[PDB]
Amino acid sequence: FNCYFPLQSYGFQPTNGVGYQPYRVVVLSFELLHAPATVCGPKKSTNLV
Amino acid sequence: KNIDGYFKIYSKHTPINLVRDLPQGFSALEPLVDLPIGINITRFQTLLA
Repeated sequence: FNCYFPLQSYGFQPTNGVGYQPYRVVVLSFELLHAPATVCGPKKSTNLV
Repeated sequence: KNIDGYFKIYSKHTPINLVRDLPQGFSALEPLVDLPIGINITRFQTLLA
């Protein structure tokens, strides 16, 4: 009584509604500080003359 | 050495012939790799087999 398990399981099925369909969410956090070094943006080259 | 968080590694390898003390000669080291670690180093240890 007045005691519930905090964690609950998701229900995923192919026939479930769009709202209940599984969506893989990945969040990329970019922080700007003074502590080198990490990944940098893509660097593309060009033809040499 | 460590430069603004970049740890520089220098190495030079050359054969010698010695009994004791150390040889007297000139050598020029080269940078092996760059390690963007970013930590403070105040002590070190030597690893032997």
